[PDB]
Amino acid sequence: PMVLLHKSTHIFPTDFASVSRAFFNRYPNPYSPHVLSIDTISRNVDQEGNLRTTRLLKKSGKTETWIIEVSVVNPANSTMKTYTRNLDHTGIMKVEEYTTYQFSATSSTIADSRVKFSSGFNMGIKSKVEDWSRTKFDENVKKSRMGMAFVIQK
Amino acid sequence: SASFAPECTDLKTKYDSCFNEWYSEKFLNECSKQWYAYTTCVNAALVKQGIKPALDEAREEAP
Repeated sequence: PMVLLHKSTHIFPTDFASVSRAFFNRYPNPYSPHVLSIDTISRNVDQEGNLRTTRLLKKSGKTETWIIEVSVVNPANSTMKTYTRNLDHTGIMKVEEYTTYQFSATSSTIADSRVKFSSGFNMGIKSKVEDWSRTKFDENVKKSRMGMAFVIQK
Repeated sequence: SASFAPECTDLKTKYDSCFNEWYSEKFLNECSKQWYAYTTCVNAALVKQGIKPALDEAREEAP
């Protein structure tokens, strides 16, 4: 269904270790009052030496929504990739966020984020408008044909 | 940081602190005991919340 993608870049003036640990310890903070809980579903060191983690968040808004967060930390390359998406209300809207953190020229951690918003109601509106147009078409065709018969009658 | 099940929150903190040490110092699986405690609590809570409503609804009979 309807898909939209936006991209942004932010540079943290800190080491990759500090930024990564902070990502894993983000809540609670005064700038994110909507997060209600975080839970670590899985965490291991993969065959390539990269830390794979899957965490589970819950959030409020204007009413509560579950969110999955997948993350890979390559310590050899000092890189990190994060992805997040809601698990419920997926038929209404799906918000996916993909961010890459990399580390020395500026001695900073660059985070390139890209969010994909995909709403599925674009077809749910079309289906109801389709039934509506079918009904209106039947009614109008019947009325027009009956008027034509009436005027043949004269 | 809370947990979706409050009874697990303290075990979650006990895993999170150990994993923070492990990550900050060693990695940049020694916390397996607190990990077992936390994952057991979380598995029990997931079982409860996600499964039991169906069973308690299906338990509706002359006992």
